[PDB]
Amino acid sequence: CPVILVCGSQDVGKSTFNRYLINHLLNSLPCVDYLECDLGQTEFTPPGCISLLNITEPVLGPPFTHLRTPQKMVYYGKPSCKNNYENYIDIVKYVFSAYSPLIVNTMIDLIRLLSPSHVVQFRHKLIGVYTRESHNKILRDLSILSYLSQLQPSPLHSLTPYQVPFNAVALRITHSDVAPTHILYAVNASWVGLCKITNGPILLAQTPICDCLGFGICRGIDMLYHILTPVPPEELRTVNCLLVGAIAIPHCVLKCQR
Amino acid sequence: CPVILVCGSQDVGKSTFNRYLINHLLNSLPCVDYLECDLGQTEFTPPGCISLLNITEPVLGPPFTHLRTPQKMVYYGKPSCKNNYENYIDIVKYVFSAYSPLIVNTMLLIDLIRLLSPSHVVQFRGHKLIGVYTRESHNKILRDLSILSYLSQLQPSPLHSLTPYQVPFNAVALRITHSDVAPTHILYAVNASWVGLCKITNGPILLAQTPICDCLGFGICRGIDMLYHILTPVPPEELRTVNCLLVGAIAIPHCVLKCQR
Amino acid sequence: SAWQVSSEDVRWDTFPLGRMEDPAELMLENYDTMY
Amino acid sequence: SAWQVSSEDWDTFPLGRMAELMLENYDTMYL
Amino acid sequence: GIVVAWLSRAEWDQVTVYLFCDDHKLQRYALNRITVWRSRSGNELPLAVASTADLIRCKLLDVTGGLGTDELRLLYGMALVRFVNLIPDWIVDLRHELTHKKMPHINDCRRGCYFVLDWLQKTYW
Amino acid sequence: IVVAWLSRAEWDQVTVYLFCDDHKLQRYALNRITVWRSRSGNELPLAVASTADLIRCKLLDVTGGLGTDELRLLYGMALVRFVNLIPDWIVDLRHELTHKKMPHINDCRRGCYFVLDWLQKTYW
Repeated sequence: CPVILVCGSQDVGKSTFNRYLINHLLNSLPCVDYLECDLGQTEFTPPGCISLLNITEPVLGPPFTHLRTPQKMVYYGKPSCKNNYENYIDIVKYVFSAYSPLIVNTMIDLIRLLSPSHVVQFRHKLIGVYTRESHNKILRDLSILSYLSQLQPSPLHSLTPYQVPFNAVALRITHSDVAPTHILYAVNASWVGLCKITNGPILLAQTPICDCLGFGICRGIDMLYHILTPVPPEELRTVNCLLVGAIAIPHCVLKCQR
Repeated sequence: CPVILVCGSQDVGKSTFNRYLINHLLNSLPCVDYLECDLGQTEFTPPGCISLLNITEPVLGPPFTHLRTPQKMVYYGKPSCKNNYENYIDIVKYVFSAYSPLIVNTMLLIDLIRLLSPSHVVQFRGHKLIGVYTRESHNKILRDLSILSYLSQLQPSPLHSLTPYQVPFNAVALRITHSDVAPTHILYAVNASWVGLCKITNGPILLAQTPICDCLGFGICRGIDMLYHILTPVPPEELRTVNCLLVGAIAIPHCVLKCQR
Repeated sequence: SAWQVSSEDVRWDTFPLGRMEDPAELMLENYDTMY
Repeated sequence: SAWQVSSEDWDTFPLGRMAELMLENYDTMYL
Repeated sequence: GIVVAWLSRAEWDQVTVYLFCDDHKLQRYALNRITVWRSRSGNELPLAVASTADLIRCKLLDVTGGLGTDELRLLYGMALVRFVNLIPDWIVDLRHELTHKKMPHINDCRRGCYFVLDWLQKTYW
Repeated sequence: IVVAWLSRAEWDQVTVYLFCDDHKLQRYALNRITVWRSRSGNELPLAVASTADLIRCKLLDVTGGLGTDELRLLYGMALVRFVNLIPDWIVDLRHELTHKKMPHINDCRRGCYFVLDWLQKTYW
């Protein structure tokens, strides 16, 4: 089970290579493992997540059609890290410690640190195989709309949400400095990640490296977290924290409904 | 009392006009009054002082020879304001409140004409204007020569050999004008310095705001071992009224602190 | 743990996606803190 | 008050030498 | 329709009124309500709003006396330089004297900041 | 020659104590340079002013000082003044500081103690 890596720049065909390679491998081998280091071009997840996905069914379309449940998941929050290249590389270890042939998608340390056996490039066995902003944002807000499509059997505000008092779920606002008193407005009508780790706020102090289990939307808080979840009801009980990141509900959800 | 005022720029001869006008007036009139608004070209005072001086004897030489006791005196500290034209103007009224014909020397300009009710606008470059028409090393020697002339009143003797006075650290207040010195480390700014013996147990008794006091003289604090050993040429009768020291942007001439014999 | 399914509530029908106007409805002066 | 004319010793030590006078307590006067 | 960081016009007005009507406690209630609109846009605020918030962050420390004059002048100078660079000769030359020459007097930058805060009262807010 | 320091117990104790942190020996030796301002009228050499500012920033940053937005205000001004008065890792930071978006707090919390090491061997 050699570990396969991918190293490429913009417009080289690496995602299509991953799709084609998984499709070819699914004929002979029964299962294949997938590790995603991309944060803005995630395939099986909503944007901003680092995950070790698993494939048992072939991939025959765009990334917003084959959403699966990651084996291991971390909700970084940001679609791309450009100033803190010591936490994403630190998150990778927490995600990598769950590893069937493995495909590693990437955006010297990355080539190392994983004990790989293949460094396929599509631009340690060198192979190579030598082969916009407004359009890359539509597919990032289209995978989120695909995660919310699991709530349909119904208007998005019409479904019955869950409830939790302000003493059973903690709250953290990643990638911001929100004043502790004025924090219920940064989480009201937002897009929170239902991660896992009376009175009012239960705020944390540091950003934890948790295991995200799903994604939910808060709809309102009157002085009860009315949290709408597409997560299966069996998995809601383990949810005990909320982490807001640089990923909000698509404006079409919040805009004019019918 | 036709108050006279002077206005001019650098090198126009304004300084060599009060020497001549007062000389001419001293023949007829018995006494003449003088108000000094200059801070770096003071005539009868060490630099940095705003004073209302008095003349009963003619002026026949450079400013470092006519050192006389001002009638009123304020120790600003810096021989140029150039940043705070709301305190030098405020000091002038305090000096003017002790007001014989009066000559006013000047280094703002419009306000300097007002606030005094003048009767003359002599220029030498009531608004009766008679404005007839007529560097950093030479102007810094004549400022230390005047200070060395104030310290020459201690001679009957080496400058460190004269017996100084002393006052414990509880009877004289201390203020460091024109600086921000940490309160704990304040006794090093007053050691071997040039302080103005102004008037207004635990070591420091420092103030909090700069007062508009009436300076009475200048002294030297030779040392403070943990007593204010003040070497002062002020007459001993006037020392008793001294209760405040104000350090400003005027230090001892380096020749005084340098090698003594 | 405490995760109520909201078995009986009726309000959400028209547009309560953020209207559940005085800027003090969810105002706060006290907050806990974990570590 | 009054100023006491010194009767101690001045010729020997120079102007300045009479961290030794370090301080931690200071009074404060308000005008 | 549009999506905005402010919930209703009562939040776009309470901040607009409380930011300049100081009271020493209404400019801090409405100073912590703009660190929330940073979260509503990921981590970003308009340049004008950031400058307006910075210039009152500076004010709420020279009124109280947070630290010394040397350290309190560092906030004022940085804020004014960021204001001028991003958004008469009395103000324009102040940034040059701040960055390239001797440290300006504290009252100079105090008056400059107090004046420039009036620029944002009529132009943006 | 007249100097602002009385002897070598003020030109060396301050030199040693400015960089040996102890959280209380750079505060004793930071208030002993506000005294050399009085002894020079109101002026300090540009290098000494920059060095004092860069530790004024630190002693508030290490203790806790104020919020992050109000701590890169000291750091940014100090670094910009230091660069202007006294490569590309530290020389290009001023452009992001004054002309573009606010640099991350860790960028300052690395550049400041980088430049503080530059004055340890060149001047002090």
